[PDB]
Amino acid sequence: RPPVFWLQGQGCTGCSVTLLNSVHPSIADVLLKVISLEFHPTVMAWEGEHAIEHMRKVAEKFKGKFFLVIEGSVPVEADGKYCIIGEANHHEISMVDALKEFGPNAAAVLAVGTCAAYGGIPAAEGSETGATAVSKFLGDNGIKTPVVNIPGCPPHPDWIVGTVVLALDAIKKNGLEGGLAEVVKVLDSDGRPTPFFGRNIHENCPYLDKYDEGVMSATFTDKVGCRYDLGCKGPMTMADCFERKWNGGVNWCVQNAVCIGCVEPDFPDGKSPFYQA
Amino acid sequence: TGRTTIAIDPVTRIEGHLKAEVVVENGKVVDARLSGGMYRGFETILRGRDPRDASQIVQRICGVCPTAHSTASVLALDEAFGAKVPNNGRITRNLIFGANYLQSHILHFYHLSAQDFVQGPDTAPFVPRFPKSDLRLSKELNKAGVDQYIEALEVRRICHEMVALFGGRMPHVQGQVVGGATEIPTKEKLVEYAARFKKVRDFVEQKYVPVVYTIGSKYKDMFKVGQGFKAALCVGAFPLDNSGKKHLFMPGVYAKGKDMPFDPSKIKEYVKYSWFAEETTGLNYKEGKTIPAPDKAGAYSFVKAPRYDGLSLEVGPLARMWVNNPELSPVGKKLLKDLFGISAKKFRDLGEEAAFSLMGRHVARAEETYYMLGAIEGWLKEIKAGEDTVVMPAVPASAEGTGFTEAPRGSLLHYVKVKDSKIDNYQIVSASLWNCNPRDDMGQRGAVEEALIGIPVDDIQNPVNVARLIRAFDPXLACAVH
Ligand code: SF4
Ligand code: SF4
Ligand code: FCO
Ligand SMILES: [Fe+2]
Ligand code: NI
Ligand SMILES: [S]
Ligand SMILES: [S]
Repeated sequence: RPPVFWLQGQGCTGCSVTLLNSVHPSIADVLLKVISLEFHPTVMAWEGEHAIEHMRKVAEKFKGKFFLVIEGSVPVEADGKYCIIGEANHHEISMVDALKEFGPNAAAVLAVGTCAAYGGIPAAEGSETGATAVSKFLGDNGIKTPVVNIPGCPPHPDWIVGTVVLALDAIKKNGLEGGLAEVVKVLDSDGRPTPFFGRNIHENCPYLDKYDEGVMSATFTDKVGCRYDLGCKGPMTMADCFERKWNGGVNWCVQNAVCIGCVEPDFPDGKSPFYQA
Repeated sequence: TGRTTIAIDPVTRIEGHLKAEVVVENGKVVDARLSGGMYRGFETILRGRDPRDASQIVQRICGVCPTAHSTASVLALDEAFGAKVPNNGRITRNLIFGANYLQSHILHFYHLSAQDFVQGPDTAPFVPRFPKSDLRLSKELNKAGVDQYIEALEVRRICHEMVALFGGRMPHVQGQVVGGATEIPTKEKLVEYAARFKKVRDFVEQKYVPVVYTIGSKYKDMFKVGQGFKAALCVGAFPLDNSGKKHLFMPGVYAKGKDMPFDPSKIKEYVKYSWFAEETTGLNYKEGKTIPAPDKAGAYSFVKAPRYDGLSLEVGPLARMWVNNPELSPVGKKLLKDLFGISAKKFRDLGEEAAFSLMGRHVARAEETYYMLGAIEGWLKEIKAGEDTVVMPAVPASAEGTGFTEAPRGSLLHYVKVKDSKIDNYQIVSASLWNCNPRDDMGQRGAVEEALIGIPVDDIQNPVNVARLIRAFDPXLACAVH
C-alpha cells in the first residue's frame, strides 16, 4: 500500500469529509487495503512535531514514491503566513514551505478540490491572501512533479478514490514512469481525469428536453421544468453528477436545486450569481 | 519538576489548523496560548456579491458544519429579504440540518476523539503515536472501541445520505435558500430518510451513548480537570414554530453560577492578540470589520476574541445542555448509577465541576446526540409530504438581517447588510471562535486556553492530556477564522 501524505492548506476539510463518504470501496477499505495514509491532520493518531517528523521520515525512505494530496489553496502573500501547517524544532512550516519541501519528491501530487486545483473560493474576488492553485505554485517555483487535478467543491468521493485507483492500476501495469504517463494521457486541458470530467452535465441532463423546448421552472420546487432561469450552470460544467449522483445516489444538485459549476476553473466568480443565468 | 514549554502544531484530530503552546510547572499546565494559523477572509470575499450567493459561499467556511453556516445565512437573508418561510420549509430545513448534528457528533467522538482512549489497528493512520499514550481500556473494551469506530464510518456516511435526501448533496448542501427549502419532501423520500434514521438512532442508543459513559468510567480522573471559566453561551436553535419564539435549544448565558438572558448587543470582538488591524478592536458584529494584519506585534492567532459583556464564555453541547438543563437520557442515568455510583436526573445533576470537565464535554455531546433523536422523530411526524417549502423573494435594494443558530460545536450568527442590492458587509461569529480564541484586549484568555489551566502533564515526554482537553471541545479552526 503506497504511502500518502494529505496536506491541508486553505481548505475547509470538505474534501476530507467527502472522501469519508465513499461507498465502494468504503473508506475503511481505502485506508486498510488501498493506501497507507501516513499523515493526515484530521484523522491521524499522533500530533504536532512528532506527526511532522513521521511524515519526513517516510518521505526520506520513500523519496520519489509517495503520493502527495493537497486540499485547499496555497497562500503566498505575507511570506506564507496566512497558512501555517505545523512547527518542528521551533521552526514554523507554512503551506508554501511544505509544498516546496515535499512537492519535488512526490511520485505525483493530487490537487483535490477546486481550491487546490484552481484557487477556488479563497482566490475569489475580495480575497487578499494570494491564494494560489497547486499546479501554478509548483510551476512558478520550478517544480516539475506531475499534478492531477480532482476538482469539485467538494469532489464526489468516487472522483478522488477513482483517480487514486486509476493511477495505482496504471503504475502496476507499466511501472512508475510508464504509469504516470498513462495517467497524463487521460487528463483534459484543465488537468482533470476524463473518466469523471470528460462529459458535460447539460448534454446529459434529464431536463435537456425542457431546455430545448423553453420550459423553465420559476420556483425551485417546480421539478418539471429546466433550471436554467433559476441559475443552473450545467451548460458550462464538465462532471458526471447526472449519472453517479451524490451521497449513495440519493440526490444531486440539478434535481434538488441548481448546478453551481463547482468543478470548473472559474468557480465561484465565473459561475456567480448562482441564482440567475 | 520545573518549567517546560510545549508546543503542539498541528494539533491533530480536530478540524483545521491549530497550534497550542502550554507552560507546564510541577506536572500541571500553568499557562496556554492557542493559535489559529490559517486565514481565508470570507467576510471580505463576500462583499459586492448578490446576497443570495452567500448561502452557497459561506458553507465553504467549513466542510464539517456547512449546514450550520447555510442555516445562519438563510435566516439572515430571510430577515433582510422579508421572506416568510413556509411552515413545511421550516421543517424541511430542520431535517436537513438535524441530520448533520448526528453526523458531526458521531464523527467527533469516534473519528476525532476516540483514539485518545483507544489503540487502533497496527497501521497508518493509527500508528505511530506517543510511546506512553495512556490507553487504559481492556483488550475487550478496546476492541469494542475499534469495532465501533469502523461501524461509525458507515453510520456517519448514512447521516450524510439523510442530509442529501432534501439537501441535494453533502458536504455543501444545495437545498437551503432564502425563502425556504428547494425540494418538497415526497412520501417516498421521507420513507428513505426514516429508514436511514432508524439505523442511526439504533447505533446512537445501543453503541455510542453507552460507550462514552463506559470509556468515561475508565477515565474518571478526566471529570476532575478542564473546568476553565465554567461559563456558557447558547443563542438558540431549531425553530419549532413560525413565530420565532420557541426553539429546541433555548437561548441563555450561564456565568459565575448565575443564569441570565442572551442579549446579542453585548457581543464585542477584540483583536489585540489577533492578526487584525488595531483600529478594528472591540466591535459588535453589526459594525464588524475584517482587516488582516499578519505582521502585527504581539498577536498570535487569526481567531478574533469574542466577549459577552466582557466575559469569556464557551459554547457547544455542554453549553447548550447546561443552559437548557433537559432530563438526561434513560441509558445515561442508568450508567451514571451502574458505573459511577451517581444518582442523576437532570443534566445539571452532574454538578458544575463534572459537567465542565474534559470527559464531561464528551458526555454532553453524546447526551445531546440522544436529545436530537427525539427532535428529528418529531419533525418526521410534523412534515407534510407534498406541501410547498419555498417562496421566491426579490433581492432588496437596502436591508439588513441576522441569523442565529447553534452549530454542532456551539453558537453561530451571520449578519448581512445589503446596499445597492449587493452585500455591503457580512460578519460571522462562529462556535469555535467562542471556544478557541486568544486573549482579549484585557489579557483574559479564551475558553479553551483557560480550560487548559490545571491539566495534568505527569510525563512531559508524553503530554497527551493537552490535546485530549482541546479535542473535548471539538475545535473547528476553519469555522473559528473563516
Ligand atoms: S437543468 Fe441545467 S443542466 Fe439540465 S437542461 Fe436545464 S440548464 Fe441544462
Ligand atoms: S451537479 Fe454541478 S454543482 Fe453539483 S456537484 Fe456536480 S458539478 Fe458540482
Ligand atoms: N459546528 C461547527 Fe462550525 C464550528 N466551530 C460553526 O459554526
Ligand atoms: Fe468573523
Ligand atoms: Ni466547522
Ligand atoms: S466544524
Ligand atoms: S452543521
